[PDB]
Amino acid sequence: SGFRKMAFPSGKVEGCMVQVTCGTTTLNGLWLDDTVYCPRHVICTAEDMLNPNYEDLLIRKSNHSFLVQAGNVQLRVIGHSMQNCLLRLKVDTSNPKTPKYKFVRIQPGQTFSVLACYNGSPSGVYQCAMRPNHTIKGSFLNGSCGSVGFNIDYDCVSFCYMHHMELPTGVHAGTDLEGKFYGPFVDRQTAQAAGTDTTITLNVLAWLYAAVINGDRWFLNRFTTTLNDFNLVAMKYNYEPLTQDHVDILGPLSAQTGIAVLDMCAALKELLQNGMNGRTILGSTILEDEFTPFDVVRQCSGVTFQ
Amino acid sequence: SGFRKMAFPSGKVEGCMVQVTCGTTTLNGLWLDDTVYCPRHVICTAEDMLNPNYEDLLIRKSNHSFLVQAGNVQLRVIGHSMQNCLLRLKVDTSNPKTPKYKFVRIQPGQTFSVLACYNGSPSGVYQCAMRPNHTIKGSFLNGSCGSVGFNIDYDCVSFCYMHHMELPTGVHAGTDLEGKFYGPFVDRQTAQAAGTDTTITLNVLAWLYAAVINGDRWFLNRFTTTLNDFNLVAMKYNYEPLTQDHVDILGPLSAQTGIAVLDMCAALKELLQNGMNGRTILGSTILEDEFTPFDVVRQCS
Amino acid sequence: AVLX
Amino acid sequence: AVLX
Repeated sequence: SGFRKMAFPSGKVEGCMVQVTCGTTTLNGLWLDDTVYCPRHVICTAEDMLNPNYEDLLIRKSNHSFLVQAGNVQLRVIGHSMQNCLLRLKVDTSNPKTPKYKFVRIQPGQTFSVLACYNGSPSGVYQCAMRPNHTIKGSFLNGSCGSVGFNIDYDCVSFCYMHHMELPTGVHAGTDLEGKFYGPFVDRQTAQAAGTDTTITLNVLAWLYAAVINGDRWFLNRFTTTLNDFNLVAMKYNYEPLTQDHVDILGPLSAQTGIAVLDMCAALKELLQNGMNGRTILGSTILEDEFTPFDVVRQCSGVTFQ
Repeated sequence: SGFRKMAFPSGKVEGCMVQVTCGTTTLNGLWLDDTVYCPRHVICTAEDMLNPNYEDLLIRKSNHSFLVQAGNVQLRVIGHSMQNCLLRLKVDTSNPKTPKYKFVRIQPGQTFSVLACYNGSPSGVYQCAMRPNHTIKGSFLNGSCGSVGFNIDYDCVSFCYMHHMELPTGVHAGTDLEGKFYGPFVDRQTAQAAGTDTTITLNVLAWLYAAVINGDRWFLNRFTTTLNDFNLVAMKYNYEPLTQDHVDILGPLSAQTGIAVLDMCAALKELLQNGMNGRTILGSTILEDEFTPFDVVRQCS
Repeated sequence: AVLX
Repeated sequence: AVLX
């Protein structure tokens, strides 16, 4: 019993983390086969930040200028190119710890695990969700750029995030593994700020299902509601509008429990309007929104990874 | 900036995870060099579990009734012995993935990462604290026994926990890696209950400092308190009594923030007495106590 | 207790 | 924004 937010075991990704250094600038890189991926702003120095001409700064870069280190091992760089906001460094050695993997671009609301890294050294791992406003509420300090977010499915690592920068509210933005930012941000120290954010309704609902599967069900009721009627209350409380697509994604959980999604929405409606009245749900006093429907299945079903 | 319940990277430990089966019972084991460590209760029958005598159960077993598996691959058991509440199984080959490590026994209030495992395979990693009452609020299912808790310093893994069972309030109990239980519990399906628990005061204060380090200054006030007057209050509230030792520990964080410890204590008194007023600290609407001062320092820097 |  |  018990419900924790959990990250994926991080070993498969740990073996891929390296240190990349251009002059005074060091940050993290991801080494898969014979390629190291890293934020392109590694070719900067403390001024080139305001507005770099990446295409042009990269021109004056030599292979020997990139210092790539894996543990106590310097990797000889034999190629380099840019792909959107990432650098792609070719090295003379294929990573022997390279896992089965793929690059995916996750959707807002979806979760992944982040391996926080510094100087090529993994420091910590935690679970987070891509917020509706295309940021993540992470924990990052100087030198953490290049750290990656990922999911694991069976024995396959899906990399979905690489860290680039911290916005003024202390939330974080980055790219997928093709170098394309999530949200409207760009990799320069210009004035940018995250847009207003909303609660991930789909995940709250999922979590509510998890509560029921775990025997926590005092909140259920005998009523239902229309989708539109739910969204009218939901949006007053700054919840993402719920869509029919979301309803279908809750399909398996609704089947397992025999509670129709709209029936659960009425329970959530009542919860928002009346509060909890001192009671708790899966031990919490708030409505958790960083567990996805899939997270719930995987956990309550005891899924493991090879 | 930002602050998360953060666990140590679990790779060094993943490479040590094995599976152990005795007849119909399978749980997790920890494989270091040429020994596998696991809960001795792997040897109990559906019967045995209520009033088992482990010396008696162990003498009836051979090196060969132990089925040890690294993934699909069987590891030959050439020796077995009981150490307090663990079995140690010497196998005939070494684990080349064995990291630098040591076995440590932690004090209640400290935190560690748990690698939840099933049938010798990793499910997930999460961070938690040893409750004052010696239990852990874990996330375990049937077959999770043998999963371990640990901290990492550099390249050195410090193992502090191995999971043994679940108590009636759904919290979890276990031993250090010498096989000694944390708390009063015993490995048998008798009526056992966790004792009273308390809020880890030192950690709540650390987490308040974290928040100041991160621009969450709203709870602060003009007041200071004495250690005694703080304790007279906090204790009305199920908080652990705070000592001068605990004050000293907070020194680093007090300096970094220029906020006196007794001042932060005054702030804590207010929050306990007055509540948060819908407000939140570092995202939370409750006071968090599973971050040690060390956790804050390492994470906030 | 439940041996887990 | 602050590149990190």
